[PDB]
Amino acid sequence: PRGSHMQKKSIYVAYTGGSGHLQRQLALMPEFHRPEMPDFTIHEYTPLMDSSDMTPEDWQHIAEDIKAHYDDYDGFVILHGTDTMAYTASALSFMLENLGKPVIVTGSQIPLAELRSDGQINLLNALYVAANYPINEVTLFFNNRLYRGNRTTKAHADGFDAFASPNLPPLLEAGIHIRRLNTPPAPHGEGELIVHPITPQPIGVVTIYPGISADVVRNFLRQPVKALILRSYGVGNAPQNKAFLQELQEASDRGIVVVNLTQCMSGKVNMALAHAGVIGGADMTVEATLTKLHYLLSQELDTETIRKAMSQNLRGELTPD
Amino acid sequence: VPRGSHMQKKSIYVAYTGGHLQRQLALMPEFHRPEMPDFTIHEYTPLMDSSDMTPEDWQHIAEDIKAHYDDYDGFVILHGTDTMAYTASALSFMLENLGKPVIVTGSQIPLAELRSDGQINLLNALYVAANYPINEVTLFFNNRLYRGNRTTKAHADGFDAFASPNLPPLLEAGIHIRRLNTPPAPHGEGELIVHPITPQPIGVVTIYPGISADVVRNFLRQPVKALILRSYGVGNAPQNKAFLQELQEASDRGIVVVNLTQCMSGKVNALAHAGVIGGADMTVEATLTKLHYLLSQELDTETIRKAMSQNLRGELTPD
Amino acid sequence: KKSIYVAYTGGQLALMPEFHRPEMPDFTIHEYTPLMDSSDMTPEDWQHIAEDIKAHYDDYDGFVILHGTDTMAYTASALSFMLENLGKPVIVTGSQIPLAELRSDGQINLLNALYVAANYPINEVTLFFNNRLYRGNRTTKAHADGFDAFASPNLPPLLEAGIHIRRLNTPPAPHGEGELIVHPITPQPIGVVTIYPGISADVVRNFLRQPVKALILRSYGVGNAPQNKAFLQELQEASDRGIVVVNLTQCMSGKVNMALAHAGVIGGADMTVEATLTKLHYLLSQELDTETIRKAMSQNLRGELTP
Amino acid sequence: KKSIYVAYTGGTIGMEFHRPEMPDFTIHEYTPLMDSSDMTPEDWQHIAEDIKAHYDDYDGFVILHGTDTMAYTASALSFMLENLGKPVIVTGSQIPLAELRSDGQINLLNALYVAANYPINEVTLFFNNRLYRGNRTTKAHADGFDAFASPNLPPLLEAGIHIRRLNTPPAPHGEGELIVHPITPQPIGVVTIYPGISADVVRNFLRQPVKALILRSYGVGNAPQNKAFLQELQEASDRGIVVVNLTQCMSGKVNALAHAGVIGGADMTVEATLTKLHYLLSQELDTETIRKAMSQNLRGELTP
Ligand SMILES: NC(=O)C[C@H](N)C(=O)O
Ligand SMILES: NC(=O)C[C@H](N)C(=O)O
Ligand SMILES: NC(=O)C[C@H](N)C(=O)O
Ligand SMILES: NC(=O)C[C@H](N)C(=O)O
Ligand SMILES: N[C@@H](CC(=O)O)C(=O)O
Ligand SMILES: N[C@@H](CC(=O)O)C(=O)O
Ligand SMILES: N[C@@H](CC(=O)O)C(=O)O
Ligand SMILES: [Cl-]
Ligand SMILES: [Cl-]
Ligand SMILES: [Cl-]
Ligand SMILES: [Cl-]
Repeated sequence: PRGSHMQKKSIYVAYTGGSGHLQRQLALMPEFHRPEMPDFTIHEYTPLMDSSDMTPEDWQHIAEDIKAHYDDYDGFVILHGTDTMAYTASALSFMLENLGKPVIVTGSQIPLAELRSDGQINLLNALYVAANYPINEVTLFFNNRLYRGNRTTKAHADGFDAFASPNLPPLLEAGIHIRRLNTPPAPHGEGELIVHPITPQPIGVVTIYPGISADVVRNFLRQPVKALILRSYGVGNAPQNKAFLQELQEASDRGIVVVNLTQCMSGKVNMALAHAGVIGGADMTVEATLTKLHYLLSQELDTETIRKAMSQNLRGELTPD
Repeated sequence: VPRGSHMQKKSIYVAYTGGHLQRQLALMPEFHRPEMPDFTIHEYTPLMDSSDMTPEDWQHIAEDIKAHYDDYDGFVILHGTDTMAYTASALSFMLENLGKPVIVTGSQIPLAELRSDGQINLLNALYVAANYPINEVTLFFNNRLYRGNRTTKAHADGFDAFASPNLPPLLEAGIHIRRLNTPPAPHGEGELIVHPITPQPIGVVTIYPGISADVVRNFLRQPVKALILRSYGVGNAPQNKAFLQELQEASDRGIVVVNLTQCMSGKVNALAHAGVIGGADMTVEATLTKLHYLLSQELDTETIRKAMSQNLRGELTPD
Repeated sequence: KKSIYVAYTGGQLALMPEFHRPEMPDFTIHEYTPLMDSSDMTPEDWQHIAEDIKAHYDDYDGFVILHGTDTMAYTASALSFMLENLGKPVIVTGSQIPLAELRSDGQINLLNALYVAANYPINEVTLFFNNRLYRGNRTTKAHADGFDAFASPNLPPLLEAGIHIRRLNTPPAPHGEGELIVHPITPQPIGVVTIYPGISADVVRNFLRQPVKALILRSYGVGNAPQNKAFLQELQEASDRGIVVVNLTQCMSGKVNMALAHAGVIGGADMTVEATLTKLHYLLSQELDTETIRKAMSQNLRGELTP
Repeated sequence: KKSIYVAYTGGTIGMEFHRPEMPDFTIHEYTPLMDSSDMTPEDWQHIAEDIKAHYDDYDGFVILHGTDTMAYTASALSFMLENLGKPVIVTGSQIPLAELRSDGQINLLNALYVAANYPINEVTLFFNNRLYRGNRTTKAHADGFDAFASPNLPPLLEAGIHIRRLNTPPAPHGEGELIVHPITPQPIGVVTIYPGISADVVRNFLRQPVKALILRSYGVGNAPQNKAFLQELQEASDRGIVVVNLTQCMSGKVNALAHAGVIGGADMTVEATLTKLHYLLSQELDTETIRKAMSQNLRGELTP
């Protein structure tokens, strides 16, 4: 949407990490205080966190912070470390039902306090976008592009273009003008914001590679697994090993949700593993699939319902057949 | 990329590992023109879907190249796409004193099917092997020749299936074949030496929020001599004491722990004090195969750790 | 089983068994006489092709135009305007390497064009190259030596080919329903002026002799030229004499957003030179007054510009 | 501590910096300040002579410039400056520094930082985290922050968390005292080849006022073989006019027209070719020497 510019918006900034130094730095930067910029309020988290140290509880914290302040602001910017920004953006998309205001995750590759920082520009753009292009999704702003949150990954560890959306175009691109792209809408509810709990869930993340043993699937099966993510080859292939397919069939028998993804940057799983109870994850990222599992396992649903929900497009994270 | 002489008719050996072909090729005139090298196809028995490959299969192919080395001018390895990058990476370490091209290629669509990329990937690989005899294990796909141990299958559904995220291509094909100025890998001299491999239990942990110290403990049970960590960004992992202790325990037991980025591109830069070795800008495919190579040698733990961070074959960018 | 007409205009198949496979549509090839290097094409050649499609329209399910790459984007662009109410796909394609030469891309672009025309029909003049289908009047030859020879700078492709073929969510062109209309053209003198440091009023003055009905300006950025008083006056003198003067960007991508406007100059939005030139040949060939032509140039007729 | 000279010539940009990691810098605001769309070749001269005056007293040079003709200026400076021993970096912004979301501050900060810490002794163009060879650039994207491209050459340097020099082959590079070549007005035409072009266009440029003609031809340098066209081109060369054939395409290399006197410009941009012509026409060289020099790699502008 191209939102109206008639009244001065108020944006809430959840400074999660990524004391008082940010807020003072922004005070000192005139760009942030111009007439064309929305008003904003910073909530600095205590303690501030390196995003590498994040757990699902942290997603919950942030979602509760949004719900607390929802009626009081026009939009939300989540300032976050880059390392797991994509996991947080993906988690929020599932947790937040009936979301009728923009939530934009952003941050920087270089600290605001350093030289050549991208923080100023990413945060300025996020605020301006949240105020003027109020897309009702959890999104991620980086390097002049706004992405669907649950479509992103950090693709480039050293680049300012750190984030990609390998299976979906950006929602918006910033140049001389801000351009909205033809990207199709996610499913949308109606009424007041509902936060669905995401709790800790033991989920294993198996990379498929030559020489991987059945012992891996057997080892996960011992306890730390209610779900298992397979990063398989290409369009979702794995070794045809009888013991391997046995241990997977066994897993699904014990009520473990086994989800097949591609280890590739882009592409779509096309489903043998299906006969072993494995569910296809279509073109979902690991970040979307991990958080979607956390979401569903923490909800009031049985194993069959979770399995079916995993291949369904819930929030724009997957492209239906 | 050397621009090799055209003056005489080359002979290329084709290892058809998997991924009827010979009859199809007999039936395609382009493969038999005067400008094309002569070629000889060894069809493997059985043919393999590359998804079913194990390190033993890398060994088999390396022995195949060694057996036929003196007899041909170059080698094209026809291979399934799913694990092409692991095979290409494995060969780069296993072959030392490589004085002839070895080019891995295949297709996203079968030669028999409609709209196949097989004809053009194989035609180009043969032509390149004959005329641009780069002495490395390379991977040809979709008009680019890549350093093998720099590749991954990045695009599951695209004809541009392979990328080389941390190194430009060695060569690009258009109206003209253009060799790029990518710096050369380290090179030995004399007859080809195959460094063999034997099975090595290696874990691949992905770092993701909520991952516990009980994960590293789990790998430390029976099936692990090395652990690869797919860490965040420039090599970051949870810094909680339980996690860092499990890692130090692992290294105290002689497990080689190597820190990579889970990101498509970039370079890894705490964990060090816990015995974790940085894998710089290496792919999982390079790192996994490098470990298979190094662990199969009679090398002490300290030597393997050191060698992991060293550029042995062009797979990493030194400081 | 679909049947595709192939116009081989210039820019063997029996010796390749893939083309005759059961999955392929039926196709017929008409070899043109003479066969032409696309560098040699005149606007009348666009007419010959348009009329050839017209003759064959009712009897085939789609159309493939085999064409040299040098001016393929001009032909695609022209056909888009000349064909109105198009109800079947017309796909222009070719090769960077001659079919007779090694490593040729000709066979695979043709097979793809045939397959796509049959199985994923899009009722527009399109250009297929290197696994992508582009809107014809958004194209240019951007890469003289590459197999990815063509780009569509201001519009995503309409379709992409991998293991599967995927239609993209690219916004449709304004599309008329009804009987196919084929608009003939007649020769029109049009000049193309590139804006560059040290350009003189003389250039614009020269075109104002006797050989010009329209002038295309390839100006800087979003449509700027030096503010030289003599230059501006020559441009005003151009429009006074009924010459249609259209401002484009010389840049590969972007949108003109304009003075020149005071001098009678019309903004061409994000139109390529190829779309602008052919659109001018189209409009000038009709029974339209100068003011109606000037208005229509800035309107989106066939998906060639973004309003 | 390094000291960088900044020539503020004008442009969009003008319509952390003093922190301890930054080099010292001095800004000279030109009078008048110019929209780069208004630039004439004599303005290249004023800039080259400004760099000449300040050369000895600074470690690097940053040229602040409008984007519309930045690539023409960068290209010109590369020919006019010979034996360059310090970095000259041209940059600017798509959004005025006064406007919101401006790229001005970050392009300038980067250009200053790069000139000081990663010096490359070439006329370069810095934009959107990349440093390009000046005479290989074009403004490719009118509306984008990634405004500039270098279609036939990779960038020389890229900035991320770290700044890295890339393995781009160096330009031919003279050692010795800096030589600054003045230029003088030269009438040059630029002809685009397109279907339905007439011999009259070439005939008109042969009216009185042209010393050179640049052809933007198809593909690898083709044009229609119209007898009248080919004859007018030949007449132009007979009159001593330098006719150079370029590709109208964004990338690639030019490879009867030759029989008509036309010189192949290889993979040179229009910007490089035009300015190279201004340079060579301004020196005291035979038409034949000029014709030969046009196809030679003088400053890294073409691939031999
Ligand atoms: N973010 C992603 O999931 C990228 C890729 N599919 C991976 O397995 O890591
Ligand atoms: N091939 C690769 O290693 C890509 C990426 N670094 C990953 O962890 O999967
Ligand atoms: N095809 C094009 O028109 C590209 C660009 N606008 C040019 O002036 O050449
Ligand atoms: N800068 C350039 O020269 C791009 C392209 N060769 C053109 O003719 O416009
Ligand atoms: N490791 C840091 C990187 C950063 O954002 O500065 C984080 O993601 O929290
Ligand atoms: N799964 C197949 C894919 C292919 O190459 O066709 C393989 O890797 O062998
Ligand atoms: N010069 C040729 C190039 C080709 O298409 O093969 C043409 O455009 O007609
Ligand atoms: Cl990176
Ligand atoms: Cl893909
Ligand atoms: Cl090219
Ligand atoms: Cl643009």
